[PDB]
Amino acid sequence: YERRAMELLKVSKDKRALKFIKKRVGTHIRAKRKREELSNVLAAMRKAAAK
Amino acid sequence: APSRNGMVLKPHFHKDWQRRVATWFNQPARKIRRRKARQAKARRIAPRPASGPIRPIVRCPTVRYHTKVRAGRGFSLEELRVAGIHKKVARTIGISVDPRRRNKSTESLQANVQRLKEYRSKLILFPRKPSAPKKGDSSAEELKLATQLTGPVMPVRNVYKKEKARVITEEEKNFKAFASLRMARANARLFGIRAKRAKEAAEQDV
Amino acid sequence: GAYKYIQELWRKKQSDVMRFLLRVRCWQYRQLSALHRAPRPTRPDKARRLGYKAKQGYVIYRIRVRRGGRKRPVPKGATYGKPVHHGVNQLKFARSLQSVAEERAGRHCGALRVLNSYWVGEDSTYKFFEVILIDPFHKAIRRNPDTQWITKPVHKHREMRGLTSAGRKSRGLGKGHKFHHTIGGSRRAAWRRRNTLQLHRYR
Amino acid sequence: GRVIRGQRKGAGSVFRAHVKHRKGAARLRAVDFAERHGYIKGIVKDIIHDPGRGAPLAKVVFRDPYRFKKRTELFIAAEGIHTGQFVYCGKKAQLNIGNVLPVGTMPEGTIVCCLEEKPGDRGKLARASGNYATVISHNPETKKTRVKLPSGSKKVISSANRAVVGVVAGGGRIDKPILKAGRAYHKYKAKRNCWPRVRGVAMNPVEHPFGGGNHQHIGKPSTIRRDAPAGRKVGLIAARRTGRLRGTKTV
Amino acid sequence: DRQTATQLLKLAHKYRPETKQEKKQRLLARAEKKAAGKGDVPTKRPPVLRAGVNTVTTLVENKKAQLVVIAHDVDPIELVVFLPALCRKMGVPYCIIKGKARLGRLVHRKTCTTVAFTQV
RNA sequence: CGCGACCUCAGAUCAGACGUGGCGACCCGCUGAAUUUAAGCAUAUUAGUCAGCGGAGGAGAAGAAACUAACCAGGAUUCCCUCAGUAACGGCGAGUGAACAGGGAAGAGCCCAGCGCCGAAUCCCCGCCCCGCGGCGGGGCGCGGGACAUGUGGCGUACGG
RNA sequence: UAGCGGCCCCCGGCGCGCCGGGCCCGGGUCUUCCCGGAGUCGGGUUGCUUGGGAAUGCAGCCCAAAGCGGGUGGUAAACU
RNA sequence: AAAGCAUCGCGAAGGCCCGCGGCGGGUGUUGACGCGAUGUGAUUUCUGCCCAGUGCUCUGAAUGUCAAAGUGAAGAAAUU
Ligand SMILES: [K+]
Ligand SMILES: [K+]
Ligand SMILES: [K+]
Ligand SMILES: [K+]
Ligand SMILES: [K+]
Ligand SMILES: [Mg+2]
Ligand SMILES: [Mg+2]
Ligand SMILES: [Mg+2]
Ligand SMILES: [Mg+2]
Ligand SMILES: [Mg+2]
Ligand SMILES: [Mg+2]
Ligand SMILES: [Mg+2]
Ligand SMILES: [Mg+2]
Ligand SMILES: [Mg+2]
Ligand SMILES: [Mg+2]
Ligand SMILES: [Mg+2]
Ligand SMILES: [Mg+2]
Ligand SMILES: [Mg+2]
Ligand SMILES: [Mg+2]
Ligand SMILES: [Mg+2]
Ligand SMILES: [Mg+2]
Ligand SMILES: [Mg+2]
Ligand SMILES: [Mg+2]
Ligand SMILES: [Mg+2]
Ligand SMILES: [Mg+2]
Ligand SMILES: [Mg+2]
Ligand SMILES: [Mg+2]
Ligand SMILES: [Mg+2]
Ligand SMILES: [Mg+2]
Ligand SMILES: [Mg+2]
Ligand SMILES: [Mg+2]
Ligand SMILES: [Mg+2]
Ligand SMILES: [Mg+2]
Ligand SMILES: [Mg+2]
Ligand SMILES: [Mg+2]
Ligand SMILES: [Mg+2]
Ligand SMILES: [Mg+2]
Ligand SMILES: [Mg+2]
Ligand SMILES: [Mg+2]
Ligand SMILES: [Mg+2]
Ligand SMILES: [Mg+2]
Ligand SMILES: [Mg+2]
Ligand SMILES: [Mg+2]
Ligand SMILES: [Mg+2]
Ligand SMILES: [Mg+2]
Ligand SMILES: [Mg+2]
Repeated sequence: YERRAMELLKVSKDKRALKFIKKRVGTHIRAKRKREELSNVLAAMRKAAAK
Repeated sequence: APSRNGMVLKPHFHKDWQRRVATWFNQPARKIRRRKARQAKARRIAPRPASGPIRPIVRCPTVRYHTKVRAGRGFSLEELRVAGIHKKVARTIGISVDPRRRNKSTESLQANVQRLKEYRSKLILFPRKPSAPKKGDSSAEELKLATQLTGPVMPVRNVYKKEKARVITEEEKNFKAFASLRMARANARLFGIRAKRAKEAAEQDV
Repeated sequence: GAYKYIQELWRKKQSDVMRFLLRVRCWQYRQLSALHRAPRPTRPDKARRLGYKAKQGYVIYRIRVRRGGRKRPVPKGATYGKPVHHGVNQLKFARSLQSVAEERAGRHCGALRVLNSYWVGEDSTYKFFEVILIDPFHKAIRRNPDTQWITKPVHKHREMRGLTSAGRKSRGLGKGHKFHHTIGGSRRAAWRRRNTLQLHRYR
Repeated sequence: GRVIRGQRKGAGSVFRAHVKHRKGAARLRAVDFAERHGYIKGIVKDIIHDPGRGAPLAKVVFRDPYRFKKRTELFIAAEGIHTGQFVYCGKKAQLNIGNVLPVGTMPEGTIVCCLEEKPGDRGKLARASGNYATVISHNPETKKTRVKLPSGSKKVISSANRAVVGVVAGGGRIDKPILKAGRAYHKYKAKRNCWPRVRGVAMNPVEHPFGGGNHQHIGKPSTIRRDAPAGRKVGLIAARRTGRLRGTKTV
Repeated sequence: DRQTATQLLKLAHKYRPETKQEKKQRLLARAEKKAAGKGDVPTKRPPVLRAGVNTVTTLVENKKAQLVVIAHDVDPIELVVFLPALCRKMGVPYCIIKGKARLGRLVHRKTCTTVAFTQV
């Protein structure tokens, strides 16, 4: 589920990623924290790819 | 069936209550048994106080009882730290310790810190070895003064400060108590919607 | 140390590494008997945090329990009552399958004391638990003051009286507004106190 | 109501089969190396009556391939076999009455009996007296064979399924009118407790859906749904049609 | 491979942990001999292998392990499945060898998940 | 081929131990009705009660906050008085129904895993001798055995260390 | 029967009295380091339960965590 | 009841039935000349018309209805 969420975040479907993670992890507050840290690893991957 | 004027009553007697009825015929026997245990414990622990270790002053919570104080479970770690008593040592010398309690205000902390210090002066400490005393109370102090202190140790009493009569000033006569309460309630009730509106106009103007 | 990593790895149960290990283990456990003594704890980290020690007198038993609810065992689904009590399916047991697993291990080994149990795998029909058992008469157990408590007779069949971690979870114990049902020690204790008519001598 | 007669039968009890004097399980020889790659010879030592069964059974003795020991096998007797006759079982056995061959090696139109439903099940199809199966076609690519069963159904089976060449002995048994209730009594006394049969309309409502009435009558359609619960599923279960079957059988 | 592992065990044999009986000999001898002269001689504890996954894991994290050898047949494999990656991250060389029982024989035990060199 | 190590298993009338069954007033874990009330009756009530099953002890269970509160705050559990037939639940019908504060009885606090450091510093069994000595053991010894690095023990646990 | 009545025998805790023995540092200040229990919490849904009422507790199934996090704050939800 | 007659289901991953449960058990040491379910009631001679109703059964290209899960859209989210 963390992989599909990252796929949605990569197409910039942030709303869809949040609605997906909420169904999987449960609460809205747990969903934001998860989505946020998955954004960081995607951002981390972009930096590594650039370098 | 109701008859004429009466109260509508709903007695809670629809279960097998007769099977669970606690009678109190052993109440005199229970009181005797508790008394003998108290006396037996006091003889065993003499000359230590019969009631038990000293308890702190605490203020009862809620608006119904915050005007009264009572005995707490035990002295907080901050109170013992200020008084200079190690938390492990406090139990042996008859001081109750409650690590859960936290001191929100300094008035309560100083009240119990003073209580601990005044207790420490009143304490007579027998040496572990009667022949050899190190830092214990004086032989004379132990020989005569030591006796079992009955009743709570340093009972916690509600102290009321007397306020002498005085001339009423002009300001006090002009103070509107009713309007101060009525406006204070409205200020608290409308504080948020006022912060919203005042903020809302801020970006409206800017 | 190593245990912290094993603890973190076991939290990643849908990772590729752990998905493989759980599946291959669950297949293996499905090929054994319902009650089977394990040579050693499958999860050394989880075992020792639950009370296990690598010393003689501690044993592990793997228990397999069927998953699902509790069908009402009435003949032909007839309950002979009012419609409120006509339910036969969609009924749930009051205790957990982990509690049932401890009860099975405890009943089989009546000479041992159930300490705790932990999950090790599941499939559609079975859940696998590893119960830590202690032999209360081994000298390594009786001569250790930290474990001398389990040797006392009051701790006989803790799993059958709801005193293990898994067992006590179903009792409704706890502190606070939520756990008012069991003020006094148990739901039965609270009910007795609240339904007992206190008739004093002077009324 | 109470539990109806059809529902009591499943509990076993008085409805269990009478197997005291039955001679054994009439089955083919267990498949092994010899009957996979060549053939094995056996001799018919006796042809015996099995109580409750209209078909005779044949005691056939084969040598054991791996141990010095004789193996006795109880076969369904193909009509025409006689005591002292050698019968051969295997892939390389010849097409003779009483021989056992895989249906793959049989030519199309072969008449067989005691045919395996699955490869190695030792014979399940066309075992009653006077019944047989016909080999229709083969599919050498898929290793499959089409057969026609006594009911008229056509079934696709593996070509490794073995069968006995010929028809089951004892045919024509149903031609004789039983005539007497006593002959029917003796017939089922060797089978199971299923006779005589009381009509449901002659019972009371408590014990059959058709019971009751001031006249004897079903009162409800006899045709009943396939999903009807046990205790209700009586009469014509899932009938596609009812009435004198006029013309030919369809599908 | 076979010849490297044989070479690895040849060096690791020189740093096998003292048996309890061997340690007792060392002690009585050290206690009695140092009693005659000056007892206070801590000197240097000689280098020795470090065994156990917990002991090795801390050594890797502190970068105190010069070489880590892990058995390939640890079960459950969770006990060491992180170890090759951890050694790579801290930049300490690690080798997987055949047989936890082979490692256990070094430390006079039945098995051993891993051993580590710190000093030689 | 074989010889070894480990792992996972198995057998024994193997050496030494342990469980079973009873009683069941009170206690713990399950399961669990209907009579009855509702002037009928199905939710409700009876009732988480009777019956059924399992497990204990002289008590049991509970228990040192993932607590209560919203105050100038209290401070493990259990029991009593009160809260209170109340807040609340309810064909909002019949009926049902706690808690917190307050006053008392009693009062007691703690230990691991983890995280680290200490040369496994730890434990069980066996043999011998010396002493208290109905087996309770203390120590000494043994190039005795085993457990144990898939982690024993000392220190340390949210009050910090 | 009464009696801080007598005598005899047995049993147990305490009180001081060599030993068989073991065991033996603590507190404060400062700097630095360390710090936590997962198919669990939580979410959905089902059934039971509760005074707990847009769900008090329990269990099944499915989903399935985090670490300035997590739980609670008696009306569902977002923000603070 | 009965022989006789007729109808119905089923080729075993099956029909019919049992069972709280184990894909446990009966038929079944069985296999359509068999098992299971009904009606009628030996033989003789016949068994007409009705498929509108109610059953049962077949069919599912496709329209009309049709739950949970899922998918979409709006919303801060619940939710719609
Ligand atoms: K009828
Ligand atoms: K749930
Ligand atoms: K069957
Ligand atoms: K019609
Ligand atoms: K019709
Ligand atoms: Mg008191
Ligand atoms: Mg062992
Ligand atoms: Mg009933
Ligand atoms: Mg229950
Ligand atoms: Mg207890
Ligand atoms: Mg307890
Ligand atoms: Mg409670
Ligand atoms: Mg009451
Ligand atoms: Mg009936
Ligand atoms: Mg009969
Ligand atoms: Mg008939
Ligand atoms: Mg009849
Ligand atoms: Mg009649
Ligand atoms: Mg009927
Ligand atoms: Mg008639
Ligand atoms: Mg009729
Ligand atoms: Mg009519
Ligand atoms: Mg023996
Ligand atoms: Mg018993
Ligand atoms: Mg009595
Ligand atoms: Mg009534
Ligand atoms: Mg009446
Ligand atoms: Mg009535
Ligand atoms: Mg109830
Ligand atoms: Mg009862
Ligand atoms: Mg007893
Ligand atoms: Mg008690
Ligand atoms: Mg705590
Ligand atoms: Mg309280
Ligand atoms: Mg009142
Ligand atoms: Mg409710
Ligand atoms: Mg009630
Ligand atoms: Mg209170
Ligand atoms: Mg440790
Ligand atoms: Mg007298
Ligand atoms: Mg918080
Ligand atoms: Mg809030
Ligand atoms: Mg006729
Ligand atoms: Mg008819
Ligand atoms: Mg007609
Ligand atoms: Mg016409």
